[PDB]
Amino acid sequence: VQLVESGGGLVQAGGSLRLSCAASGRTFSSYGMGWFRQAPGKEREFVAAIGPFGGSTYYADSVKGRFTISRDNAKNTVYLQMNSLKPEDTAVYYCAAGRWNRYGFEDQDNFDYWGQGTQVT
Amino acid sequence: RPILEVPESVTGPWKGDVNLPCTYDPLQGYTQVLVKWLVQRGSDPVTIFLRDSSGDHIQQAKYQGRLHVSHKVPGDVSLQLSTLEMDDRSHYTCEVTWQTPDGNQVVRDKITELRVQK
Repeated sequence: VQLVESGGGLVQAGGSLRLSCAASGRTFSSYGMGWFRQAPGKEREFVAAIGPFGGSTYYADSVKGRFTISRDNAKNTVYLQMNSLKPEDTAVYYCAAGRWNRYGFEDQDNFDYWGQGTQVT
Repeated sequence: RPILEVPESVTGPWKGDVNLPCTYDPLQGYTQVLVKWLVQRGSDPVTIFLRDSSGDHIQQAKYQGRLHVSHKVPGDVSLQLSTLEMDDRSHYTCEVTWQTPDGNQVVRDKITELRVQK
């Protein structure tokens, strides 16, 4: 029904943010969750995803090692812990939900619900 | 793309038949090479059905003789389960693998919840 992100702002390079997406409406423990980002004038790119049920995680090559994704099923919330922030990470970040299980988590068409986004600079 | 069309949930009648729809639009240059249906068991999905180059295979003992997967229409790999039991209630995953015009393989999967109505 609704996804609401939060935690974005201006951060010194090499710093840290914790991004958070609060989901409302279903048992999202059965939904795969992803984070996507779109820098100004550039296309929406996959950042991270975590699958339903077990906590299987997937990362884009750009953010690997620096970024981690986690989920609090009781709170219906997915977190994106952003560490060692290169300046290229400046973009709007979006959370999204889909009913994929272990595959297709980078295909934007595979996500039924989207958030508004939050700016990270 | 490609994207599987699978309902969020399905209710079937106890001891009757149920169809778990799973369909997709066949893409030019995409060759379907594998179909799997899985049932979720905690954190892990378990393959109950496989269609490959040798045909159809029912794996997990709980499903022998009462599981059929559609095959007549390209892009329709819906799972039909007969004599639905209470313990068939679970999340089920439809998984399709294709070969692409670029020689690569692509997999897609989608989850449905099966509920059994007395």
